[PDB]
Formats: sequence, C-alpha cells, structure tokens
Amino acid sequence: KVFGRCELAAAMKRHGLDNYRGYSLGNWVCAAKFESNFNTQATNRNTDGSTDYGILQINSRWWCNDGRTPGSRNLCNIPCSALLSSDITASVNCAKKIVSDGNGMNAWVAWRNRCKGTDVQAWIRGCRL
Repeated sequence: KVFGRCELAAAMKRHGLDNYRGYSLGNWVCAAKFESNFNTQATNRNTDGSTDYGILQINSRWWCNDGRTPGSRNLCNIPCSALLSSDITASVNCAKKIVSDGNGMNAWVAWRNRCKGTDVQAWIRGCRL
C-alpha cells in the first residue's frame, strides 16, 4: 500500500518514534521516503542472497526470516512477510530493535546518505499530528 507523508508521520508518532533513541520524527519519515517511497510492499534483492523488505527495507540477513538467506539471525523474530503488511506495526517494532543495536539509524543506507544532517523537520511540515 502507498502511504501519504502526513499519514505515515502520524502512524509513526502513535508508535512513538518521535525522539526514539534520540531521533526526531522527521528522521523516520525521511528514511521511509528514500528507502521505499512510502510503498509498504517495496522489495529489493541483494547480491548476497539477502533481501530488503517493506517501507523501511529491513534486511533478511539479520532481522527477518525469509527462508533463503545465508547467515540468517532472525533478530526481530518475524517472517519477512510480516514486513510487507499494509499496517506498519511489524516494521516499526523491528526498526526499534535495529536502532537499539548501536548503529542508530546508520543501518539505513538511505537515511545516512540523504537524511542525516538535513532539515528533517521539513518532513512533517503541515502535518496536523
């Protein structure tokens, strides 16, 4: 499903991402935007047997189980399909675990290369959250 910018922002605040582990709301809306274009079904197949799933493009190597990736650790204890749902519940819950690793949002290549250090506050401009 394709989320709206304010629409997704609200879902994230509800799930408490605003300032989670010191990352303002804007960082997450920015990360989704560049990672999946806010498409809940976005999928990317890597060169290493791994795949990136959902709106936050979580990798199957360490976070979810898709049954075909080498070195699977399945740290979120979820099947990768849970990450392709129309509701963001599983993606948000797993994301909170990724962020707590010690890498922060640095685990997301899009955040690091496109959001990090910018005016992230613009991402929630005009939202009535």
